[PDB]
Amino acid sequence: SSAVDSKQNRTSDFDANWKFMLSDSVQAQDPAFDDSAWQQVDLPHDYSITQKYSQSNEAESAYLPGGTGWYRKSFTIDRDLAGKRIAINFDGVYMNATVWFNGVKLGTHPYGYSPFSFDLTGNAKFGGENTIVVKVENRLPSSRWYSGSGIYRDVTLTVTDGVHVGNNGVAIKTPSLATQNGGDVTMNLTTKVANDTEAAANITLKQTVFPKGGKTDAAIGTVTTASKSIAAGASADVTSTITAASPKLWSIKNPNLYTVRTEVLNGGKVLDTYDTEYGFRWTGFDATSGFSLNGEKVKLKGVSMHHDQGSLGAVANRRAIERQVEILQKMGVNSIRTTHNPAAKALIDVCNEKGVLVVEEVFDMWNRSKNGNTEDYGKWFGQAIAGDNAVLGGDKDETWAKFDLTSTINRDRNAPSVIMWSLGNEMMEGISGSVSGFPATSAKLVAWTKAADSTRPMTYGDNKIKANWNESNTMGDNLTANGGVVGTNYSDGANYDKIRTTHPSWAIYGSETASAINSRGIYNRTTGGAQSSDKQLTSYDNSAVGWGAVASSAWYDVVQRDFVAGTYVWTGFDYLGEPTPWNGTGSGAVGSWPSPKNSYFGIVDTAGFPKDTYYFYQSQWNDDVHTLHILPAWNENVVAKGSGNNVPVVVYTDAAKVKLYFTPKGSTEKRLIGEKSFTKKTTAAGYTYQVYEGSDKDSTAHKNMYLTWNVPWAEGTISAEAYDENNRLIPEGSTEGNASVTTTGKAAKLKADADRKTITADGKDLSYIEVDVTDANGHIVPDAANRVTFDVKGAGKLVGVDNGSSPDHDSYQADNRKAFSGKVLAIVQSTKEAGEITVTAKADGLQSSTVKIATTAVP
Ligand SMILES: [Ca+2]
Ligand SMILES: [Ca+2]
Repeated sequence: SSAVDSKQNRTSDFDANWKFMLSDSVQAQDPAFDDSAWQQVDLPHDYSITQKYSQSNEAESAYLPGGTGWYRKSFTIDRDLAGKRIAINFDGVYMNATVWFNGVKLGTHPYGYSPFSFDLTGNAKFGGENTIVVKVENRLPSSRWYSGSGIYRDVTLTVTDGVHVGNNGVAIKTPSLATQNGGDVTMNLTTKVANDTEAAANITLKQTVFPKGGKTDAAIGTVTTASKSIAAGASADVTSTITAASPKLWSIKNPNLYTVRTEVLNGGKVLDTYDTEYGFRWTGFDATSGFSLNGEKVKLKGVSMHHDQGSLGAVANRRAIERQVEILQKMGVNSIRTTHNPAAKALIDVCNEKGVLVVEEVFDMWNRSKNGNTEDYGKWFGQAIAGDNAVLGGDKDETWAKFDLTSTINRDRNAPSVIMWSLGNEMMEGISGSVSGFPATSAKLVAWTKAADSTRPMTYGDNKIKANWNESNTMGDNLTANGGVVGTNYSDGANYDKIRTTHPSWAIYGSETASAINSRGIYNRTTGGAQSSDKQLTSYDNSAVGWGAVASSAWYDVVQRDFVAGTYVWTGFDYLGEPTPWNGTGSGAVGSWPSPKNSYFGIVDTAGFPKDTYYFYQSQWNDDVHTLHILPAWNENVVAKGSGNNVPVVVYTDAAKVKLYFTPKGSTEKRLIGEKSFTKKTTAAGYTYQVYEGSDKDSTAHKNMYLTWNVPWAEGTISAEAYDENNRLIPEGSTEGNASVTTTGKAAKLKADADRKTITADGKDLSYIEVDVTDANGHIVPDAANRVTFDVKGAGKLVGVDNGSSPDHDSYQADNRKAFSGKVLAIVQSTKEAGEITVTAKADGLQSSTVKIATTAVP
């Protein structure tokens, strides 16, 4: 049905018009197979997210099954592509993929998170029908979190001349950028050029550096290489040097991007044009003062993020990924750790574009499986690639670990947002057997990485450093000896200091921190940290796992110490699976079924709705915004009254002074409860933070990074006024967060809002419709759980509904879902023809709400 011709881009979108079927028995690799009855889907696609929860599955992977899925796509290849090279590129398939083309088996790929490709040229039927087939075998159990199943990332097709730049074939280095910044910058490039024709070729390269999206006349540097002869069927590595004239640096505030264009010439005619995205920047990790970007000290205010996208499952939709980054940026995040596996390229694209530093992790476990997951990557880590396996992307001369590592580095080596390669996470946690071989495995991975990309330091997240394991010491030394950075998981202040004293050569950071566990909007108790009867957790920041720490504690220990370059809070968003403290590593329901099925670690829930601690972090991290946030909500049936009718009231703010007022119900006269002022601390490197040092300060130091009042319960409004350092009042309404909580009536109406009122009509783009359950005056009912039904009309489709509630087993693909803590989310996707999307949210006894979304055709 689809068509491939000579007028398409060198690399083109191949997502459309696939056939899919779930089956553990069918054998559909033959072109003549009858798939006319199969379901038609556009990639990316997750076939785990549509199946039912089952008690016989595992809690850590969200009780959802995997299974064997088949993808088939029939397409014509035009006559005029004969003599051209064709390859198919997968950015990710989870997992155990097998690829046939026209009935011929090309190879396999085990790992579910690394990119790979296959050459199709040798089996292509030029001027005829062709059939690509992908078998996906996600056998449970393979994951400590929800993985999803299928082709959950973009697929592309690459068509080139016989002489062409190789796949991911250009490497860029600027080794003297730190001292050349502002003048001429030396660029050293290495380009892989393949000659896949029957004749020798004498090729030259013309390479040009110019602003992304601009014209070549705005170039700041160019080189043409001397002619190099490349025999038929051979390849050459062509080195070149470009002097770039005062390039604009890439930074968090100004992520300036450039296109580095390579043209392959033979006989004066351009045979192939290959572009790579680039940014000029350098980093540094100092053992005493931490991280710097472009010579400026910067604190790594980071979060860990799993790959899935909430109700969409594992599908790496670009808008969903971008919305995650946007919400994190508003919190003050400047860095993401891709725990614990390579990101989708789309995430790398967004971070390049938006100015977010990426610590890209490649592996969770190494050669030993975790948590009884007999099908995880540890089964493949140390195995070799079969001689008849034509899979492409990385080095094939050793093990899958080396393949998937180098394949990820090859894809992202030029991305300015990527600052570190993380080689593993808690590699010796949750396993069986001796750990004595792990230093040598670590040193092996370090050697591969240094040879694959010398420009970035490598790292990992080790939680055994705080246990002072001999192996962790040996591995941290080898990291340091190779220019790497040591990441410690779940250290506290005392252990940070112990590392600094015991291993003074190490540059360290908190690779995984906090792991606080909270639900959104739960206030009838201030305690947590363990299973409850209502399958939810308090929203107060008094709840964390036994090996973790509350948010204020894990940040207080980091912000004080300049030698702790930063933190990667677990996690920025909730993710499916690992529903700790209702977690389960084997099969069976945890607690009363239906059991919690997604995480509680997230600062933001799966639907993108922030929890209260979001604004604590925002008060600590976001220097472009003022925060003023109050918890709890002020309804009697949701507050936690200690005897005396006192409710603990917490204020998250970056202001210098806060005055707390109470206005009795229907009074319009506010009465002052009291004021508190923060003390400004300044570290040796120049970082600043605020702590409360009043006479009534909390006995626990880190809890003084915010403000607490005891307020007797009474119907009305709790409001707050913020003042800056000069005592000028911070204007009301200009702060982020709830500066006032009011006793609400019962639910009366719905309030729907599309985050983007116009989206692209490409069948991919999304609009997120946040719906609130409010009373007659528009106040969100804090505990409302009304079932909301979504009617979607026009040039769009409902693709997900969500509320973030872990024990809610209602289908993500239904048109209805209960609200949780007053909110529910609908996700609509455009079609491929412009028009209008009409979405109506309704519920029994409530006033409906309607949003309209325009969709614009692709230019
Ligand atoms: Ca398991
Ligand atoms: Ca601020």
